[PDB]
Parts: sequence; structure tokens; C-alpha cells
Amino acid sequence: VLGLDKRALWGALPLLGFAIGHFLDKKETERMTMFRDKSALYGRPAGSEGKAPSW
Amino acid sequence: EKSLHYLYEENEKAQIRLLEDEVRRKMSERNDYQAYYYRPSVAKYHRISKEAADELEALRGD
Repeated sequence: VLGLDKRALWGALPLLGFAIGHFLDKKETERMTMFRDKSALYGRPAGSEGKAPSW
Repeated sequence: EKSLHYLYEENEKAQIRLLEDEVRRKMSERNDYQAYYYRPSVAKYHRISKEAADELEALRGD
């Protein structure tokens, strides 16, 4: 199997950076939302506020 | 829809950038507005010297 020593505990810093980047991407796709379920291709009929968002 | 929103934002930014380039070109053509392309020439020192020269007419005497 794989061999990881005590120095593998230093690898939490790139995982923390990955979590920070994923959180920033989640905030970016949270902000970027005025065309959500309002474009003319993936559109929704009247009553869109009652229904759940698609993403 | 994320790409549609980002394209709409970048397109509106492009129109505002073109419009402010046109506004800045028309401002620098005429030097009309007081924000950019305007050299403020003031006659504060001339009015101060004229007020001093009017004040020293009263001081003239014996």
C-alpha cells in the first residue's frame, strides 16, 4: 500500500487551500444568478418563485 | 446561465467603457468640464493685489 510518514501531516495546507478555493467558487456561483431560470433556453413558466432553483 | 450572466456583465462594461472614452474625447476636444482636461487659471492673486492697492490709497497721507 501507500507509505505516508509524519511529514504527510504538512499536506493539510493544500487541502485547506482547496477548501478555500471551493468556497470562493461556491460564493461566485451564488452571486452569478440573475439569469438563473430566466434564460430563453432553460426557461420556466409563471410561478418560478414558488419552485426551487435549478442550481 | 453563469456564462450568460458573465457575458451580459462584460458586454455592459464594454458599452460603458466605449461611452466614457467618447465622453472623455469630447471633454478633451473642448476643455469644457471642470474634472478632466481643464487647467484652472485663478485670478485670486490679481484680486488680492488690487485690494491691497486700493487699501494703500487710504494709507497715502501725512
